[PDB]
This record gives sequence, structure tokens and C-alpha cells, in this order.
Amino acid sequence: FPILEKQNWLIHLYYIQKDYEACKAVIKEQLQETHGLCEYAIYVQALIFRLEGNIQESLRLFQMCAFLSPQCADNLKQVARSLFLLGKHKAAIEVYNEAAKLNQKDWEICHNLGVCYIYLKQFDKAQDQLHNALHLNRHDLTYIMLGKIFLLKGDLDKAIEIYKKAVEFSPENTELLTTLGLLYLQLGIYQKAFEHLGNTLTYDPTNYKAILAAGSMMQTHGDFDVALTKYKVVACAVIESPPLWNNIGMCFFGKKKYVAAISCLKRANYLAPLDWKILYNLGLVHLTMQQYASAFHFLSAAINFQPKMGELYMLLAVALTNLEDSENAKRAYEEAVRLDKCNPLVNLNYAVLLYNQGEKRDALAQYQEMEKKVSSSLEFDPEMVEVAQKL
Amino acid sequence: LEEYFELIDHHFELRINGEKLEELLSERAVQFRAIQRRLLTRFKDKTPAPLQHLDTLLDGTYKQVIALADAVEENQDNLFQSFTRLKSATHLVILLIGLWQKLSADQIAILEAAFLPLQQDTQELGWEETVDAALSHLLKTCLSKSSKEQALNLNSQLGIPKDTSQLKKHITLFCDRLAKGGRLCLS
Amino acid sequence: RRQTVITTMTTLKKNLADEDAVSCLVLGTENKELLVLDPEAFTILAKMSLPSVPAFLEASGQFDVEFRLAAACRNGSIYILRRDSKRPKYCIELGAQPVGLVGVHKVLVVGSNQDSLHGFTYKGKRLWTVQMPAAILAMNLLEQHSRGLQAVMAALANEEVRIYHDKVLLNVIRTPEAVTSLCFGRYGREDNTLIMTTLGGGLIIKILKRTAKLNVPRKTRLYVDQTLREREAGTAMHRTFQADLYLLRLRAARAYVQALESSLSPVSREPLKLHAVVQGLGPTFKLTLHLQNTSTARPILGLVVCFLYNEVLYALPRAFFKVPLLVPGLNYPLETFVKSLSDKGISDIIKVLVLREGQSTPLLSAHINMPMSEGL
Amino acid sequence: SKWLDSLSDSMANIHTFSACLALADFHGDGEYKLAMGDLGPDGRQPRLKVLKGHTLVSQKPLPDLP
Amino acid sequence: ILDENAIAQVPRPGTSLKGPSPAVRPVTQAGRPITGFLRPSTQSGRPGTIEQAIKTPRTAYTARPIASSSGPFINLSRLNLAKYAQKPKLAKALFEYIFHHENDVKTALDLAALSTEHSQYKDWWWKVQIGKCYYRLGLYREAEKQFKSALKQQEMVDTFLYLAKVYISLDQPLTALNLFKQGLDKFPGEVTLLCGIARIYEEMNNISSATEYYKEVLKQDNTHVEAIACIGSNHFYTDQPEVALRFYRRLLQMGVYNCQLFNNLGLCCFYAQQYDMTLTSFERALSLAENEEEVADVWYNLGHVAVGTGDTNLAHQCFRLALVSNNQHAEAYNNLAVLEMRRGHVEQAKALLQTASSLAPHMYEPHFNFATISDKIGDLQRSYAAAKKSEAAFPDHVDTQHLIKQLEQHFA
Amino acid sequence: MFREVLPKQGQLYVEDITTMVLCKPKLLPLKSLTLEKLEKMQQAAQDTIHQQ
Repeated sequence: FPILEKQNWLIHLYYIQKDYEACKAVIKEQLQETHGLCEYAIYVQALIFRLEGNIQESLRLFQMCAFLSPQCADNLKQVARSLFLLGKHKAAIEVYNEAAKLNQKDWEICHNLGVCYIYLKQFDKAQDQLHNALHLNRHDLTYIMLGKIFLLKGDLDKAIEIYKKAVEFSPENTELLTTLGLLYLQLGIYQKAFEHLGNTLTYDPTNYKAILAAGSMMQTHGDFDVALTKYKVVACAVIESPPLWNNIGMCFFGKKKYVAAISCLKRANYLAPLDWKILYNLGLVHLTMQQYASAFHFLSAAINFQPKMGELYMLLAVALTNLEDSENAKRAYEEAVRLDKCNPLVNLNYAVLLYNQGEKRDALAQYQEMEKKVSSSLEFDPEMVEVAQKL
Repeated sequence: LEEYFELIDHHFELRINGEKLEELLSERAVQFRAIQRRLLTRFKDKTPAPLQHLDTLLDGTYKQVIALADAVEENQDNLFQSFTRLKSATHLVILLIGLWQKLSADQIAILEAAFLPLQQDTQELGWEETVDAALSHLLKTCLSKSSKEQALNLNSQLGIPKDTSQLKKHITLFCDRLAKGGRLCLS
Repeated sequence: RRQTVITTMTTLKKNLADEDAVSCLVLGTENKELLVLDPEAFTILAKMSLPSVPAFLEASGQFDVEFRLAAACRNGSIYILRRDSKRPKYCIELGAQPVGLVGVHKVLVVGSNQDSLHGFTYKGKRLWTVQMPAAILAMNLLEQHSRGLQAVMAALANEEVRIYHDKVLLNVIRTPEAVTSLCFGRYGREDNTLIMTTLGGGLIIKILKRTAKLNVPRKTRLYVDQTLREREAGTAMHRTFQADLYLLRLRAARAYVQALESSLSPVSREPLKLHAVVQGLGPTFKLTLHLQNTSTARPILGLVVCFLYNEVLYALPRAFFKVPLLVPGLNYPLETFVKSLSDKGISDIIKVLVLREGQSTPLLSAHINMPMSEGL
Repeated sequence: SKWLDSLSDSMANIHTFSACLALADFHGDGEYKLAMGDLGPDGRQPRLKVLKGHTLVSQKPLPDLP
Repeated sequence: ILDENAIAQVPRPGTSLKGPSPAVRPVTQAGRPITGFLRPSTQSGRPGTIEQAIKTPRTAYTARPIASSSGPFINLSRLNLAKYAQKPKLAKALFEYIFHHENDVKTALDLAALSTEHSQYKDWWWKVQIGKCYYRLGLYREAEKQFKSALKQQEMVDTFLYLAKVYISLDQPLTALNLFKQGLDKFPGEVTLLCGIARIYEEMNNISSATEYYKEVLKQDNTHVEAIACIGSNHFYTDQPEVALRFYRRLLQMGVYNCQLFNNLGLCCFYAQQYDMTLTSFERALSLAENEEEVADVWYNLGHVAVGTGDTNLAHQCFRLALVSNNQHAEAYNNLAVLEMRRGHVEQAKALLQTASSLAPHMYEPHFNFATISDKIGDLQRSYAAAKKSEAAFPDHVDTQHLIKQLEQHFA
Repeated sequence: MFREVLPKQGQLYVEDITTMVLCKPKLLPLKSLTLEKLEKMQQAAQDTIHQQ
């Protein structure tokens, strides 16, 4: 006969100030007095459990709260969310459906159905559900999940529009700006990428995920010292990260500091022995340093990690040409020219190998293949014309 | 399914009593160790001093520890007897299920594997958790078509439960979904 | 009957809005309803329907002609109530449950559970957001009419209180303990009193004065000599390393085939994984075999474990036993009690074979070097 | 140093909230008191306490938590 | 655990015994990176409770498996020690026999007491022997008394090292260091004293002085296996494998012929980029290994060489052989699970990472990888329970922090 | 007399992706002389026990 929810306000005020100690005591007292049926000493207790690592007792207590209020869309939403926090997404979908047939006007059900169908690789239903989630109430996370769908399924041609429309409003989210800048890097545009990365860096100066891409873009267009300073900005925050040290080694390899680049690249390779980019960089630098015994080793590793590349086999063949193994260089160059489409350096180097082998016959074939493929490198220009005039 | 559940409940009551006896023996052993360390400190010291009846507390704690050890031994014996009787009962129940429906040798072997898992109980794996996991999985992959129940009720773990209601629910549900026409499989 | 409880309560101005005006109550029932009361607290003037239980309330204006009622609910949302609207129809979600609500003459601040403030407009469009270094325990209003300063406060959980105007911080204070409630008004006889209560109790009353480069490694002579040797003798190194790699592949394949023959791999279609742990000194050791089925969804029905020991050194009670139905994903600990029989310390290996019941070749195996006895 | 400190005490068990604590005039004559419905030291004993100056003048029990 | 002798219970961090991060240097406990030159005095951390010490591997806190506490030529119960004590020529050898052969500390102490009273307490040797009897009976202060009284008679390196042991047993590093510097003031260039100073500095884990003192040992000895091994390991792990290769080629030059030395030479040769002498060293190692754990470690390192070369199948075989040879090899489990998830088999990787994290909880890689794969598929509860244990293992990690932030954000 | 031309630009990471880390190569610690002597004296007793 006492009032059922006597102290829901006090429990809510203790839980909302991040106490979780006095709130639990008041929850226990209320439940002991009311013998259950409170529906908010169980709800807040389950939310507290979910705040801790445990997502099992949270699911149990949300089940009890759903049993108490069988027609209450929020309880079904919370139970499906406790499912989705575990690995079960089909059951999460089937509980979100019931939560939707009691409330057809909320964005959370549609956003969560989208993120579930994403984990279930059902992209039509996920895409349509997230379009709905936008139309009900546009949120940043729905935009992010839609961009993720359009990236996984197809091309950036569908993601650039969504990310631009997303950053259009609420443009202070670093994730949206940075992801749109990254997707600009993924395409030919290097200017708007710099624009959005600088927009991010104004808000957060020490953003590691943005500093990395900005330094990459800088390294691409020379001026290695600016990228080196960008990396100095974040070096202490991430002192052991293979990508940072790989980019720093490429910085030091740009300005002819080959030893201080081998150092950084080997350090990054030790912290990630399965990363083909660092292996390719080590092979390239050991080629430039004229060592030709470690270059082959690192390039063969990077081949064994990403075999469907053209430049890898070209560099391995250049390492084999100076290792007194010309037949292996022949077959490696054949692999490369078969596996390369838009890099004439491979063709020119194979023409050089052939002409140095005394053939001069197939060297013309490789020269014609290169000239069909084609344009900026200063030293690939001269050998282009020298192997031409001398053939 | 009803004179069979009482044996399960007797077994589980013995298991819970054993866990309580062991967590009490833990505290008694900790007390004994603390008083023993105090006495060792009094021993290493040169200067004489009253024992302050520390030896009496040690004797009392030792009596408590011996009593609890004997209690745990007797509970282990009772638990073993209950486990053997439960093995006989579940043998009979699998027999009556394989006759009550025209169960072939394959499904009878599956049932014998799921219901007769162990030879005795240990402080890490018991009959309840193992048969519960096996039955939850057999209902998950063969006899259920709703994913909501598959994820809510039909889950499997290997920790000692706090009640036997889930096991009994799963056994009754197994017999039920066999009655409607279900059949067992492995893949 | 099913009554309700009142949780939030503020007042609302009738027509004058001065120090002598008449104010009317506004109650927030636990049932999702807002009761706009009478000047003398006996009859109802209005009943407003809200979609969720309110937690915080803000009343702006005069009730008869221009009232604005902002309600921070438990579902993490601010609902505004205007004239003629029984339902808000202008809602704003915060993403986190609002821990406070203070109304500035034009901007409405909402304190988030994410340790920040969010200034919105009374139409339902956020205009700014500021980040706090720690949690927000209580937000009140600091208003002095001499300088016209009407700024929101913040009782942060990091033992400080910072007064916030539109965007700038000022007059940040410190406290010996984090503070749960702050009030600013004409307490005593001072127009600028601020009284604050510590999370642990106690009171702190403050009177405001009216006169307000990298770690790139180094390389020594050893490195340049080694690189010179590599540059002058790279071909021999390449050839001999390739020969060594060929011989290493040969020997690794040899040992892998020998292990497959003896079936000595504790990890080996037919998915399983077993490893045996030994625990305890003294003549009696606890030997627990952790066995696991590693497959998507396929149980393994007929398996059995057989121990191989030296019957003169170890007394295994049950050196052979069936294993339960192995459900994919669960580690089954199957334990036994090994006991050393030798009066002298002798450590001998114990083999374990997991095998089908219709086959005679072990599915997999494991080894355990039993430690010394420390007997009696 | 804009905030002139007046009183710092730690024995006053005042576990109120930012909404159940309000100051106003309560006997005229331009002397504002501060009335607060304070919970128990834990939340068991609802007690209404009013403050004038910085000494407690009246605390009296309350039916339920304000 | 059951013996408390340190005066201070919670002394200042830096004055009690009770560098490269776990992302580079392998570890044995929550901290305590792996050392060179295992000596039978290594404690390398200590357990908290008897249960934890029992339920862990027997050789995870000592170079040897932990115990519970640390015809015949002559029958000890037949001879009257009061008559052999009169003859010191017999008494000294008889005490050495009783103490080091029969291990009868009580009768040894009886003989030593009668002998010391026969010599009117004027020979430091009997004082040192009584002090040793005490020290292994448990009485440290009663042993420090005799060691001090023996130092007063005649300074010897023996008594200095004995007092160092006594002081380290009472958890007093800064007293042992002052005593060692006093001894070096007596003996200006002793190698054992400098090595004890370096051991104490490494137990306190400030390597920047242990390297200096090991370098002093080198300036004195230059064949010291301890200092050479320690400086070599430190040189290898701080991304300078060529200097470590030199330091280990030194031990190779001095006739040392082990399985550990040759595997070390292989790691150094490969990581210092000397591909001609790399795999033959691993072959000599596999040849010299007198165990099943040494063979497993050599196969583990060969798998590391292979995965650095590419050809993940060879590394797969080497890790599986490391498992075949030592079933409780957690690094092999972790690496084999990484290669499995590289192939695609997620459940195999999950089970193997669970096994690794069950065998070695103090490691951070199995927990981090399990949390990563879980989060990749979902199961944010398991991801949290694993990333939190990762943060418990390597608390200054970076990816673990981002994982925990993302998880705690998903929970609201 | 033509020398093969090598690209002057390496591969640069443009995002940090959480990859499963491997355990690190383990330098087998050497032993002392006392430890070797103790282990050999411990195993010699076993050998004599088995050889009687």
C-alpha cells in the first residue's frame, strides 16, 4: 500500500551525478521495501551495470523491466541494445522490431537497426534503415554509418556527398572533418583535403589521426621538414606506433639522411613485422644505399605480404640484377610487367636490364610498352631518352 | 520429468552446501594462519612476554578447521552418492525418451553424450553446468527457429549456477520440442 | 488508486515580474505531467502533457501572455512549452541525460552528463557548446543587477567552481572538497552572496565584492663497417642465406611430419585444442586438462582421454575417461589427482592422449613434466 | 582574488541539492534567510533546516524527502 | 609471504626492492622485463598470496621451481663436537663437511660455537660461518652481528657480500649500496662488489646506473659473463642490435658454448642485418639445447626469423613446433593466433589467444589481440574484459586506451 | 652502360589501423656457474637413482 515509486527522483539524481555508490544503496533500500515492481530501481541498476564492464546482469535486469512493462518501447530498446553490446545482432534486430511496432517515430531504433544490419552484411536493408534514421532526426553517427556502408559496399563517389552533407551542419565534429579529408586524399584532390585537415587542426592541434595524414600529404609534395615538425608535434603522445615511424623514416630518406632513415624504418618494422609498407620502404632504402643483400630480403618479405603489386617485383628484380642472378631478374620483371598497369618505371628498368644483357631486341619492346603507358621524375626522363637514342 | 528433477535438486543442494562449507573453511584457514604468524613473531622475539591466550585462540581455530574438514569430506561422499543415483536416473530418462519416440541409435548417442557427461564432480566442472550447456546448444542449433530466444534463453556457460530452474526449463523444453516432431543433428 | 509524486518545482510570474509580483507554482509530477498551479496553491490553472518524466525545470516570462517552460527529462531531452501547445513539439536531444538547467535571458544552458555545457536557443537550435575538465555536479544561476551580470555557474567534480557567461570563464574558485549545490542571491544583507555545500557536508559561504628533438637512434663504427662488408660481399650473403633458408624449410617440414606421425601437437576439420596444467607441491598434484572445441558451430560427441604414466612413480585413479559433449567455444577443465609414489624425488613425464572411441590413433596429445614431490 | 571568502565549515551535515535550497525574505525587515529541505546524512531522515547568518536557527523533521 | 622483516611497510618509491617498454622488451610479470644472466638469487617480483604463488607456474618467481621453504662416511650423532672443536685443523674441515655436504645447520652451529669459544672470538672465519648458519636458519640480525664483528677483524670480500645479502634480505638497498662503496674504498677495483651494486640497481630498476656499474666491471674484467650479457641485452632491445652482436660475439670468443648464447647470436645477426651467420647460429642452438623449453624457444625465434622473411607458412610450422615442444608457451599461442587470423580462421585465433592469456596473464599482447578481434566482430563485453586486462598488463599502452575509450563510449 | 632507375618515393601510411601485435623475440638469458652446478648436482642424483 505505500506509494510504488517514492524515490525515483533521488535515484535519478544520484545516478546522473556519477555516484553509483549511494544510488545503489538507495536502489537496494527501495527494492527491499517494495519487494520489486519498482521498474526504476531495476532500470537504473541495469544502466549502472552496463556502465561497468558487465553487460550480462544489465541484460537480465532490462529483461525484468520489460517483463514489468510489457508495452514500453524504451525497455525493448534497452534489451535489444544489451543484446547488440554482445555479439548477437539478429536477436537485437528482432527485438528492435518489436520496439518499433510500439513506437514508429524515433530515430534510435532505425540507427541501431542500421548498425546491426551493417554487422550482418545486409547492405540494402541497412542503407534504407539509415536513410529513414536521417529522415526522422539527422544525427552525426547515422551519417558516419552511412558513409561506412557506402565505403564498404562501393566507392567514394557515394561517400563524398554524404560526408559533405554531414559536415555541412554541426561542422565542429573532428571525426567527420577528418574522415572527409581522408576520403579526399583517397582521390586526386589534395587541396580540399588540406582544407579539411587544417579545419580539424584548428579545433584540435594535437589530433594524431589528422597529423598523420597531414604529414603524409606534406611528404608527398616535398618539403619534408614541415612534415617532420608535424610529427614532432605528436611524437611523445604515440612514442611506439609503426605508421608514425615509417613516415618519419621516409622524411629522413627524403633529405638524404639514409642511415637515420634506416634506423626509424627498422624500429617501425620491429614493432610491426607484418606491415608490407615498412618492408617495401626498407627494401627501397637499402637499394638506394647500394646494399643489394638486405634490399632483396625486405622486398621479398613485402612481396610475400602483398604479392599483387608491380613496383615490388620491379625493385626485387633491380636487387637481383646486382646479385649475379639475371634469370631471376628476368622472371621477376616478367611478373612485374604483367602485374603493373600505370607505372612506366618498370618498363624502363626492364629495358635497361635487357639492353645491358646485350639483346637490344626486347629492350625496344619494353621501351614501346613504357611509351604506351605514358611523367615527372628528373632521372627517369634522361634514361628514357638515352635508352631511346641508343636503340 | 518430475521424479527426475528431485534428484537433480538434491544433487545441486549438496553442491551448494559444499561450496558454502569450502568458503567457510577458507576463513577458518585464514584465521589459523594469522594467529600462527602472531605466534611465530612472539617466538622469534628474544624478550619474554605473556602469550595473552593466543594459544587458546589457536586451539579453537584448529578445532574449527578440523570440524570443517570432516564436514567437507562427508559432503563430498554424499555428493558422490547423489551423482551416481542421478546417473542411474538420467540413464532411465534417456531410455524412456528413446522409447517414447522412435529415436534411432544416432540421436540416442547424442542424448547419452549430452546427459551423461562426467564420472564425478570437481570444483571447476559439475554435472549441472555441463548438461545445461550441452542442452542449450542442442536446442540452439537443432530445435529452435527464433533468434530472440536463441540469444536470450539458449545461452551456454560453464559456471556453477545459482539455481537449477534453467536446466529444468531446458529439459522440459527439449522433451516438448521433441514431441512436436523435432529431430536432433550435429552441424 | 494510482497517484503520482512531484519531483521538480519552480515558480512562474503572473503579470508584473518585479520583487513584489505574484508568482504561480509549476509542478512536475512523476507521471509525465506539468501542473501550472494557482497563486495560493489550491487549484490548477493548466495541465501540460510531456512524453517523459521531467527532472529539471525552467520558467521564463509571464504566465498569462508569454510563458516558456523548459523541461529536462530522464530520457535526455529538453522540451519547451509555449502558449496554446499542450504538447511541446519543439524538442532538443542532448545525447546524454541533462544534469542541470539554468535559463539565461536569451540562451538556455544544458549541462550534460558528458561533462560539458551546451547553450541552445529557445527555438530549438544549439548556438554553442563548451567543454568541462570534469563532471558537472550542480548548475545554478549567478545574477547581480548592479553590473547586470547573469552568468551560469558550474560545480565541477574536480574540487572547483567556475562561473560561466556566454562563452568565457571567470572567477573560478577552489574548495577543500567537490561541491554538490550552489546558491547565489541576497542572503543575509548582501546582494552578492553565494552559498555552497560540500559533497561530504559542511558549508562554504562566499561574499562577492562589489569591485569585480626526436629519439632517432645513433650508429657507431660497427654499423658502417657492417654496411661496407655488405656492400662488398652482398652476393655471398644472399646466396648463403638462401641456402640456409632452404635447409630451414627442410628441417621444419621434417619436424612437422615427425610430430604429425607421433601426434604430439596439442593444437590439432577435426577441430580441438588441449593443454594440461599442473598445480600444487607435495605428493598430490592437481592435473587439470583444459580442452576446447574450436569451430563455428559443431559439437564433438565421441572423444576420450587416456593418460600414459610410469605406474611405479605416479598413482592415477582414473587413467582413462570419456569427455563431455564439447560445445564450440567453452573451455572444459577436466581434472585428476596425480600422486607421487617414489620416496626419493623423481620427476617423470606424463603423456595425455585425446582420441576418438572408434579410432586407435590419438586425435592429439600433450606432455607434462611432473615437478618434484617434496614428500615425507 | 575576486571572491571574498566569508565562512568555511565542515561539521555542518547539509546534504541538500541545488534545487531544494532557496533563500528569500521570511520575516520581512530585509533579512533574508535560506530554507533547505536537507536529507539524512545518508537520506533516511528528511529534515527541513533554515539558516540565518551562519548559525542554525531551526531544523525540524519532515514527512518525506523534499 | 609468511616472513616479514622489512621495517617500513610502504616506503618511498625508490628505496625498496619490493627502461624499454613491454612493446619492445618481453616481460615476465606486470613489469620486470626479462633479464640476461639468470642467477639462482633472482626473485624477479614476488607473489601477493600463497594461493597466487601456488596457482602460477612453479618457475615464474625463481630460476628453479619454488619449494615450500629454502654407507655414510660419518654419522653426525656419534661424534662429540666438544672434542673436535679443540683441534681447529680438524674442526674447520669438519664444519665445512657438516654445512655443505650434510646440510645440518644446527650441529654445524654447535660445532662453530664451540670452535669460536675455543679461539676466544678472535678469528673472523668462525664468525662468518656462525653468521651463515644464522642467515640460513632465518635469524638475519643475529647474522649481521657476526658479519659486522668479522669485518672489524679483517676486511674480506666474502664478509662484504655476506652483509650485502643480509641487508637485501631485510629490504634495505641503500644500506647495501653504502656498504658496497665502503668495500670498494677498501678494495679499490673488486669485480664482485661492482657487480653486486649493479644487481641492486637493476632490482630497483634504474638501468641508467646498472649499465655504468656493469661498464666498470667490464673495465676491470672484460670477460664477465654477467655484465656482458646484461649490456648486450640492453643494447639489443634499445634498437642497437649490432653492438649487442659484438657483445655476444665476445662471449663466443671466450669459449662459451651454450644453447642460449647461439640463439642470442642468431637473433642479433638477423636483426643487425648479417644474413650469412644468422641461421647457422640457430642450428647450433637447436643442437645444444638440453631441454624441451630451450628447443621451443629456439623454434619460436626461428618462427620470428621466418615471419620477418615473409613466408608465413614456415613461421606457422615453427610456432606449432614451439607448442609441440613446450605446451605452456604463451607467445607461440599468440603469434600462431595472429597468423591464423591473418589466414582468416577467427575462432582458432580466439581460442589460441584465450589459451595464451590464460597461461600468461602478465602479458599484454594476447589480451589486446582478443579485445581487438572481439570488437571487430562485436561482443563489446568480452572486448572490455580483455582491454582492461591489457591495460592492467601494460598500463601505458596507446591502442588499449583508444579501445577503452571507444568501448566506454558505446556503453552510453 | 645503363643503370636501372629506382623510385625516390616510399610508401607512407595515411591512417593508423589497429592491427594485432605479435609477441617479441626472446633473448634466452645465460646462466651463472653456481646455477649450472646446482642443476647438474640435482640431475646426477636422479641419474644415480635410476642407475642402481
